[PDB]
Amino acid sequence: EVQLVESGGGLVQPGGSLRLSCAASGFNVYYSSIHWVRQAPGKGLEWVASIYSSYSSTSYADSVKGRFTISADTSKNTAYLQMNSLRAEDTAVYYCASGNFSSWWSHGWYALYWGQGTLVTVS
Amino acid sequence: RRSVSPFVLVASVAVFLTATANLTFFDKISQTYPIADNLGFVLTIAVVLFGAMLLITTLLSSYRYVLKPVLILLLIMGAVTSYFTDTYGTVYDTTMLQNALQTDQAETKDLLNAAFIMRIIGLGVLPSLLVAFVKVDYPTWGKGLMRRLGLIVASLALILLPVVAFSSHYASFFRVHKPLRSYVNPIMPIYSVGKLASIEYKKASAPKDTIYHAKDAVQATKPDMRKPRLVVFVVGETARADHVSFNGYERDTFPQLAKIDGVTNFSNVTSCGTSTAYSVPCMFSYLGADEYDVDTAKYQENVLDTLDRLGVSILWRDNNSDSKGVMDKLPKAQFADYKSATNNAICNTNPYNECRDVGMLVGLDDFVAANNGKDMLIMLHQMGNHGPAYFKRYDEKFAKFTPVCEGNELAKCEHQSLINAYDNALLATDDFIAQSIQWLQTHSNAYDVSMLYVSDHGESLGENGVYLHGMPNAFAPKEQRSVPAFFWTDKQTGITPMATDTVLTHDAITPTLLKLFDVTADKVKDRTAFIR
Amino acid sequence: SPSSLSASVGDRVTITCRASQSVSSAVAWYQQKPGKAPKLLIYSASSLYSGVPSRFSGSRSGTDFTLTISSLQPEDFATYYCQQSYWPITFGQGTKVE
Ligand SMILES: CCCCCCCCCCCCCC(=O)O[C@H](CCCCCCCCCCC)CC(=O)O[C@@H]1[C@@H](NC(=O)C[C@@H](CCCCCCCCCCC)OC(=O)CCCCCCCCCCC)[C@H](OC[C@H]2O[C@H](OP(=O)(O)O)[C@H](NC(=O)C[C@H](O)CCCCCCCCCCC)[C@@H](OC(=O)C[C@H](O)CCCCCCCCCCC)[C@@H]2O)O[C@H](CO[C@]2(C(=O)O)C[C@@H](O[C@]3(C(=O)O)C[C@@H](O)[C@@H](O)[C@@H]([C@H](O)CO)O3)[C@@H](O)[C@@H]([C@H](O)CO)O2)[C@H]1OP(=O)(O)O
Ligand SMILES: CCCCCCCC/C=C\CCCCCCCC(=O)OC[C@H](COP(=O)(O)OCCN)OC(=O)CCCCCCC/C=C\CCCCCCCC
Repeated sequence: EVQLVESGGGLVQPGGSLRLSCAASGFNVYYSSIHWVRQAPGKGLEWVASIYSSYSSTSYADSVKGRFTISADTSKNTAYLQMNSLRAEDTAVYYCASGNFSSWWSHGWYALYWGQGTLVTVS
Repeated sequence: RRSVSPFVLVASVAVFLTATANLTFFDKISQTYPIADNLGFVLTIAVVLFGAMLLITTLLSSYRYVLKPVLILLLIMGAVTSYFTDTYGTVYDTTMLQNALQTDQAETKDLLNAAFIMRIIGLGVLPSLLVAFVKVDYPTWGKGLMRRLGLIVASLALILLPVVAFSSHYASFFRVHKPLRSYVNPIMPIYSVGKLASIEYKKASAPKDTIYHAKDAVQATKPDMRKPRLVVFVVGETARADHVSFNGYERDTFPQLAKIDGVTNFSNVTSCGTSTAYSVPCMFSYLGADEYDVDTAKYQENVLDTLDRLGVSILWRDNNSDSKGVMDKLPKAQFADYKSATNNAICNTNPYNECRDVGMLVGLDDFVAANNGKDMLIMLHQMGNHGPAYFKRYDEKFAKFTPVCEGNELAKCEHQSLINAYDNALLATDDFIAQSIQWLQTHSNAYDVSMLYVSDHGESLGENGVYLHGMPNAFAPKEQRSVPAFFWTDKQTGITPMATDTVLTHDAITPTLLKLFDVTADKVKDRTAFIR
Repeated sequence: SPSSLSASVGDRVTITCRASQSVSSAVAWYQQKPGKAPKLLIYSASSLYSGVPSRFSGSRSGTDFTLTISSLQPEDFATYYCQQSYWPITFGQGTKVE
C-alpha cells in the first residue's frame, strides 16, 4: 500500500538549507502527482509546491518561490524539496501528498494520502 | 478474396494503427491511470483514439485511385515512427523532424539495425503487402460520398461523445497531461509535418537581411598594445553534467584534467535545448533561451559575426555534422569540416574507420602563423558521446571500463554495459580536451591562451524508458539538459572565472566570448558570464 | 489562522469556502485530526471517498461550496479545510467543531 514517509527535519539556522525525502513504498509507482503541503504551528494548511516528475513540470506558491526547488529521484522512488535562505516564518510541519484514481464519472486528482510530517524548526 | 469496400479497409487500417502503433502511449496511459481504477476513462481514451485515427485515414483517403498508396504511406510511416517511439522513447515535434531532415547517411547507418528492419517488415511492410494485394471496387460517386460522410460522422461521434460524457476527466487530461498527446502515432507526425511546412513557408517568405543586435560593440583594446588572445572554444556533443568526476561520480572519467592546473568546472549548467541543431545556434545568439527562436536563428546576428567584424579572425573545425547555421555569414574558407579523411589526417586507427577529434589539432600551427599578431578564436566541434554508438567514439587505448555494449540496440545491453561505453567515450573527450590544453600551453610565451568547453545537450540512458536525446524543450528530462562546463586559462592572463557553484545556462556563452576579447555590448552586458 | 466557526456539535453543520476560481472538479475537503495527518473525506465537491457511511455528503451552490454532516458526531471534532484548484493549490482558513 501507500507508505509515503518524510525525513530530513531537525534544527536549521536562518539563511541555511535543508533537503527532505518522501515517496517510500511502491504505491502508485512514483511518477506523476505528489505535492508538498506545510502547516505552521497553530495555523491552517498552506500549499508549497507540486512536482510532476516525468514531465519536469513544477509549481510554487509565490511566498515560497525563488528559494525552493524540487528534485526527483525516480530510480529510488523519492522526491526531494531543496530549501535555501530560510527565514523565521518557514518553521512548519511538512507533508507530501500524491493524487490519482478516478473510479467512474467522479474525477479526482487530490492530495489524498500524507505522512507523519517532519518538523522543520528555524532559529 | 472477394472485392472489399474501401471503407472497411480504411477501418481495418485505423484499427491496426491504433492497436500496434500506439504501444508506448497505451502503456503510458495504463501506467499513469491504472486500468483497475479508471476503466471508463481508459475505454473512452481508446475509443477517441480509434475515432481520431479513422477520421485521419478517411480525410487523406477521400479519393478512390489514391486509396492504396496513401494507406501504404500511412502504414509505413506509422511503423517507422512507432519503432523509435517504443525502443528509444522519443517523440516527434517540429524540432525532432528538423533534426531528422538535417542528418547525414553516416549517422543514419548507426540507427539502422536488424531488429528495426524486422519490426518494419512485420508491421509496415507485411500489412503493406496485405493491403496492396487485395481487390477493391469503387462504387458510384453518390454512394461513395454518402458512405464517406457516414464514416466521417461516425468518427466525429466517436471523438466527441466520449469527450462530452467525460467532460471533467478530459478537461483535466488536456490541461495537465499534454505530453501524452505527443506520443500517439502517426497523428503526431502528421501534425509535426504540417507545422514544419508552415515554418518553412514562413522562413522562405522571410527577408534575407541581418537583424543587428551589437552595433555598439567596440573592442576596448586592440591586439597591438597588449598580448594577443587565443581561445579554443570546444563545442561539446552529448555529455552529462553528473557524469564528470569533479561534480561527483564514483568512477574517474576525467583524470587528465585533475593534473592540469587552472581548470575550473561549474557544477550547474543547463543547455538551451536537447538537440544539437536547436542548441548550437542558441549558444551564440544574443537572445536568451526564453527569447531565442530556432526558425530565425541564422538570420539574427550572432557573436561570431561581431567577433569577425571587430577584427578577430575566427576558425571552425567541424567534426560532428555541420555548423548548424551559425557559420554562414562568414567566408567559406574559414569553416573546414573534418569528418572525412580528405582533411582529417588522424583516422583509420580503429576497425570502425572513424575520424577522431585529436586529428583536428593537426595543422593549427599553420593558422596561428598565418594570423601572427591578431586575436584568434579557434573553435572546435566534437563528435562527443554521439549515440546510439557510444562504443565507436574511442580507441582501444581508452577501453578501461569492461564490459562494453558492442550491440547496436540500447534496449538489450544492460545498464552497466552502456554506462561503461558512455564513460569510455567521456574519457576520450577528456583526452581531447587535455591535448587541446597542452597545445594552448605550448603557445603561452606569445599569446594569452584560454579554453572553454560546454556540451550542447545531455543524454538519457534508461531512466523512465527514455534512451536518447531529442525530447521537446518544454518537458524534457533534466538529464537531457545538464551539461558539463570547463574553463582553463593561463595564470598570467588575469582572467578570473566565477565560482564553481554559480548557476549558469547556455545564455552565458556569448557574454563570456565577448569578455574574453574585452568587448562590451549593451545587448548582452547585463548577463551572467563564465568569467568576471 | 484557524477559526472555530460552527462550534455547535450534535446537529447538522454547514461550512462554506469561497472559490475564486470555479474549478468545481478540483474542490475537496480534508479532516485534519489535532496531531495526525489530514484525511481526504469528500472529493470533487460532490463525491464520497471510502471511510464514511455518507455522514459527510457535501454539495455545491453557484460559486460557493459547502460541507454538510448529517448524523451526530461522537468521533470527529477535527479541522476541515476547503481546497480550491489543483494547479496551483490554495487552502482555506480552516474550521473547528466543539
Ligand atoms: C482536422 C480537424 C481537427 C479538429 C481539432 C479539434 C480541436 C478543436 C480546438 C478547440 C479549441 C478550444 C479552446 C478552449 O476552449 O479552451 C481549452 C478547453 C479544453 C477542451 C479541449 C476541446 C475539446 C476537444 C475534444 C475533441 C477532440 C479531442 C483549454 C486548453 O486547451 O488549454 C489552453 C491551450 N489551448 C489549446 O491548446 C488550443 C487547442 C485545443 C487543445 C485540445 C486539443 C486536443 C487534441 C484534438 C485531437 C482531435 C483529433 C484530430 O487547439 C488546437 O489547436 C489543437 C488542434 C489539434 C488538431 C490537430 C490534428 C492533427 C492532425 C491534423 C490533420 C489535419 C493553450 O496552450 C498553449 C499552446 O499549447 C500547445 O502548444 P505546443 O505546440 O504544445 O507547444 C498547443 N498545441 C496543440 O494543441 C497541438 C497538439 O497538442 C499536438 C497534436 C495532437 C494531435 C492529436 C493527438 C490524438 C490523440 C488524442 C488522444 C485523446 C497550442 O495549440 C495551438 O495553438 C496549435 C495551433 O493550431 C497551431 C496550428 C499551426 C498549423 C499546423 C497544422 C498542421 C495541419 C497540416 C495537416 C497535414 C497552444 O497554443 O493556452 C492555455 C495554456 O497555455 C499557456 C497559458 O496561457 O497558461 C501559455 C504558455 O505559457 C507561457 C506563455 O507563452 O504564455 C510559455 C512561456 O512563455 C512561459 O513563460 C510561461 C509562463 O510564464 C512560465 O514562466 O508562459 C504555454 O506554455 C502553457 C504552458 O503550459 C504554461 O507553462 O501555458 C490553455 O488555456 P487554459 O488551460 O484554458 O487556461
Ligand atoms: C529504408 C528503411 C526505412 C523505411 C522507412 C522510410 C521512411 C524513413 C526513412 C528514413 C528514416 C531513418 C531515420 C534517420 C534519422 C536520422 C537523424 C537522427 O535520428 O538523428 C538526429 C539526432 C542526433 O542529434 P544531433 O546531433 O542534433 O543530430 C544531427 C545530425 N544527425 O537524434 C535524435 O534526435 C534521436 C533520434 C531517436 C530515433 C528517431 C529517429 C529519427 C526519427 C524517425 C525517422 C524520421 C521520421 C520518419 C517519418 C516521420 C513522418 C514524416
